[PDB]
Amino acid sequence: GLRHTFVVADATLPDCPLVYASEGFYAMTGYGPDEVLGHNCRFLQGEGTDPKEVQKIRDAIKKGEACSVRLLNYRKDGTPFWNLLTVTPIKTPDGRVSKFVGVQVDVTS
Ligand SMILES: *[C@@]12=NC3=[C]C([C])=C([C])[C]=C3N([C][C]([O])[C]([O])[C]([O])[C]OP([O])([O])=O)C1=NC(=O)[N]C2=O
Repeated sequence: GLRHTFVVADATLPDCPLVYASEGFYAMTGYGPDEVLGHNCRFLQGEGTDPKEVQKIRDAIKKGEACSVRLLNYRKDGTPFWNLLTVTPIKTPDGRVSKFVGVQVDVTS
């Protein structure tokens, strides 16, 4: 299939830090687990990232609904790539959101 990555965000903490990321996420972004785990994914953003699309993610996270946006992210070396982000809320049996899982595809073509 297509080349994608995978991360898990812990919604029980107020800012949804990352608790697990697939090896492709580390290889794609240039960042390692010692600089990714425990942080919000927004470190990938930079100057050309649209504050409108970023707002669609923030609202969906606060509302506990899924979202799919096209962002401009930056590797550790500062080079830009285009990220097709899709975040999905994972809820407990009582309806509360516990984790946020996101698939990231580099659609720079
Ligand atoms: C990021 N991937 C990513 C993966 C998951 C599972 C979640 C929940 C979020 C992301 N983001 C967005 C980021 O964490 C944050 O939610 C946004 O910056 C919007 O919130 P604020 O209020 O801080 O602006 C991802 N953002 C990226 O740029 N790249 C991803 O791969």
